[PDB]
Amino acid sequence: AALCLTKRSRSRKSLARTHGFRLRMSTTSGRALLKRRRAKGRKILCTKTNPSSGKRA
Amino acid sequence: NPRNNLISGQRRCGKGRNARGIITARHRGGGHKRLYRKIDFRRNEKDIYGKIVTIEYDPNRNAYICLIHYGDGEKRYILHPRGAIIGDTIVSGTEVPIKMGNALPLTDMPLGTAIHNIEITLGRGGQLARAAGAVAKLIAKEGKSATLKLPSGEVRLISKNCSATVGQVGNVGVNQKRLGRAGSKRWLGKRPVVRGVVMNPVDHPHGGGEGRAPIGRKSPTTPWGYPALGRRSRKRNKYSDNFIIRR
Amino acid sequence: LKYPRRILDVYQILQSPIITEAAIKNIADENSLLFTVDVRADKKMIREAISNFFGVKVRKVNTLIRPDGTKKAYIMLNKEYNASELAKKIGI
RNA sequence: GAGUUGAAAAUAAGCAGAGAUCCGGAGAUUCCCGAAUAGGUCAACCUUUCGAACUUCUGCUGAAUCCAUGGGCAGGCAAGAGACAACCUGGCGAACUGAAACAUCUUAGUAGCCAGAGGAAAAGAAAGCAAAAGCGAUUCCCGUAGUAGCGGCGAGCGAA
RNA sequence: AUCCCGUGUGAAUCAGCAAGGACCACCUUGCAAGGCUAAAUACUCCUGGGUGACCGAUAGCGAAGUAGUACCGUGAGGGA
RNA sequence: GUGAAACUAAGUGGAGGUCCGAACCGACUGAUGUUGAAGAAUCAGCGGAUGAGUUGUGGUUAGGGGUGAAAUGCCACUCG
RNA sequence: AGUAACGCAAACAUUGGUGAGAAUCCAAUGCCCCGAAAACCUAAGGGUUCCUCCGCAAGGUUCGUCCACGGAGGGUGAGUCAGGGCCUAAGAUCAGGCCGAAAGGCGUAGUCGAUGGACAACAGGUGAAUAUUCCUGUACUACCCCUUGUUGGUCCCGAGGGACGGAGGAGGCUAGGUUAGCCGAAAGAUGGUUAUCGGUUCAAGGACGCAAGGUGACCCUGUUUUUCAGGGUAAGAAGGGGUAGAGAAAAUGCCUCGAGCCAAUGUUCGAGUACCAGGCGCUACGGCGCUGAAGUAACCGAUGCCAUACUCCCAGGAAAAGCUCGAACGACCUUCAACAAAAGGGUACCUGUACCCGAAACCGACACAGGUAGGUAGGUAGAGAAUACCUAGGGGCGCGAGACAACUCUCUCUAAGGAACUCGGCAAAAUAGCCCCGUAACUUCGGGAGAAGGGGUGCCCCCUCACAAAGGGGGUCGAAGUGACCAGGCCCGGGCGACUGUUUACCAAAAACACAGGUCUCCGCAAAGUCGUAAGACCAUGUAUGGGGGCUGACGCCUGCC
Repeated sequence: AALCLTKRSRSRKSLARTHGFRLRMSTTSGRALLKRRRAKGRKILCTKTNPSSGKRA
Repeated sequence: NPRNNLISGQRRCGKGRNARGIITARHRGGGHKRLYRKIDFRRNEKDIYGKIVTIEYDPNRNAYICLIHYGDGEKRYILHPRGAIIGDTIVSGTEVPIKMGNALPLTDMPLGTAIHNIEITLGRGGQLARAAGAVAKLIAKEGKSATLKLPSGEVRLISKNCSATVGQVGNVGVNQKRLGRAGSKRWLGKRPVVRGVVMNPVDHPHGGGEGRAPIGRKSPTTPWGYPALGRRSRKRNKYSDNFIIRR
Repeated sequence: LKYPRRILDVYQILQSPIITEAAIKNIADENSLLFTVDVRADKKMIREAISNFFGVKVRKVNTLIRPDGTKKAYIMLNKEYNASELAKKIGI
């Protein structure tokens, strides 16, 4: 059997369909969350992925 | 001949139960895909003959269905009655004589006849008495109504200009086809139902304590509080078309 | 009208050659040479910007992204043109 | 008016006593995402008939229906969308608490949520107060006053 | 009582109607069922000046360096 | 074997919520381990293993709720 | 307190090398471990951990010259592989439309959305890090140009097709394996011996074609109907083709022609002036350079292909585009414009590509005795993917060395007895594979059942031989013959639950839940019931032989009184 571990190896595409910027901007509630993120000063207001490339580092 | 291009394809997915996603028609899920059969309830081609070539098993029904051709180039499915000889010819119409398998409006026929597929008003597809042996009889007619004894022990005066497929609908032997494999209930997309005594008081009103709990309430109730014996769930003023309940 | 996929300031579509030893291996062994281009570039826009500014028929344009962000382009010229005689003129 | 190419030294080349660097006013550019707006999108990408999409305005043609309406086509520096800490207005709107419990009441029309809008908003020019004497739109402060009251006439609430 | 709404009934124009704390009579006051208006007024994400019986790196903004940063959480968010 | 039935040797067939047993799924007993190698495991056996199966990927129901072959179980090591 | 521990009990040891310093880094030789992996590749995730050089401040449960660590530089090459430029499922967003304090809820067209459908590349070499991507060979897609014809063509529309289940076993073969033949080498200090050791490889694709495989319709004759021998039919296959109705295609009805058809496999080209054992010449001793033999046959035999092939069953098995065919109606362009081909050339869209991926790099805070979809499945013994030992390939588990106290833990044996221990045979011990004999009470006649119980088993001879398994008789050893691993303990009663299953992730797997079956009761479709202020949705694209809800729980006898 497995352990009581919660996060696993789910694709970042499906994590970006739920917690990404689009479903965060498709509601009044989620854009109010982005009022609180931009009002606080977070450098990364979402946790996303990209349809083209991985990372520029 | 399977894949008739009349099986009509796309459906709502299986034996669904989701309105907004909440369980609202309980104990559903499982089984095959069960692709439906778009059959011809309201026969829109009157006074043209049509043979019977195939008795196909509809998984959506309790009975069978049958593939009927025409003299013109078409294919339909209809509910075949008891006594569907292979190759026999059925024909809808207004003055077509009475045969086990054809359709006609409810006026041009005698009284005291076995009919399965009747209409409750004009224009609809087909409503009443279309199960695997559901047979409706006719008591005598009236000016614009017709007292019809449908297979519940229930009579109903109805609009006389309604289509009706005369015949006793077949596959009666599902009264005795036992489900004795005991997991064949799950093959029909029917999950097991839990019982009200063995639940908790947050779930069912008969959530008990120690032991096999007696029913406790003054009446055996549903899981939403209404009494589940004798309490007729019917609006007091809808139609007043039924003569006597007779039940 | 013949539109490209994106209008991308064609006199800046190439940035710099690559002067590693493996690039000279690609010159002497492949008749190819190495350029660094921006990410917004094509196998149709770079390939046109070689047959015009240089004057050489280019055979293929094998591109790749590099994880520091910028894009790397192996351009292979035709058999008729040596990459060594056309790379010493630039300074390789 | 004398040195400069940010922090930030060094190096390579410049720019400058026909006035550089810098400061100030007005302009220009502003890739991509984001109202994001050609269409899709898993934001900063893809596909592209390279497009202010949609609503509103203007103009032509003008369905079922004669006039209409809907639609389509076109024009337009083109009006709106989005953002905004707190105050303000409008709507939904509690509960812990106090009453030594608690339901009327209080906390409280407060918090919170949504919408809108300006540097203020709301209100505002008497079908008003007052009392036989008189005042002259609204708002705010001191006061009357913790008064008259209201209230399981409890806890409290409290004007004019 | 005054003021505003839900259902239903449903007036009068100045010789009138409404208010003056149920209501009636007299007097007094005003003219609803149409709109618009600056000022005094409340506040700080700020800006420009002047101050401080305010702090001095466990304080003062969470933050005197990468500060809402490293780090934690799937996320809301928490947070040096 | 009788004019047909009722029924039976013998092959052929491969049904099963069949049996033994691997992967796989699950956790019955015992020992160990309890500042553990591990916030639930190791070792020795154990139950199912063609099904009311198991699992990947993309989804769905969201807290006066969901879901539950029903234990107050589970809903991100948190659930009257 | 300088105490426990240093993360399995696969195991290391020595000689050299590097250095200031070596159990730990490197090299060699033995030894040992996994080997349905502790091997290789890819999905996810991670994000630079990959490679050269330099360093040993911190990290590595020790050290360190080493490193998944620090610094500098480099590395991921696609028309064919995987996604997008194509299509849709679940689902989401939903123009208008209905509803609703707001936010928004319902819902149609439409658009997204792979885990699916459609579409074109394989072999050898290169290489500190890349290979279906770079080089060379042969290919294949999608458009343009070059030659013949056509005046209409494209899209929308009409249709076929795409297009689909589970189980079962039998064929025909390939992939692999073993043996033999062939080729090269070999004296491996031992009694004998060459009986020994290594190769015996080749893909995609282009052409030709299929039987002793399946399918091809009916009847008789011979045989076990069957493989085949023989006659007749004018439809009886894959397939085409005419018509008839409002009928272009299609569909339906009628008529006619066709004895063959289908697909893995196969021969040749690709394909040898490749690959390859070996020897030949120098070592920075890490490898390069020249030349090169045979490259066949048979037995097994796949879990891979034929193959969505047949047979059986109910629980009845996605959609759309690509593709093919086609009239009217509708939008646009028209002659060197459009369409269909035949050879030959030209052209080749974005992203992913490193590395780990049965893990030190992912998820468990750890370089954590745990978890993670999928693919390849060698030899011997075995029915086998278990097991035991091994080839390939990869490791020796990141603290060691002494000693051989008590005591804990993981194992082995134990005189005599055999449960006397104990809450309780808990745990251990014992049985164990294949064949033959034999098997009771009871029963729902299905079972119990592998009941129980007993015997043989290794290896050499012979003969009978279905002439492969196998049988009998004989001899031979050992105390012991499925001699290791592996591999049922059973019976007699009773209580409960009929049963297989499900249940408290992390103290309860049960007698609890469910179940097939029974009964009551509600429901006539604008149904009942459920969620939502509402619109509406499930019910249900179903219709009382159906859909809720209550209780009981197969089956057999019944279920009394109020």
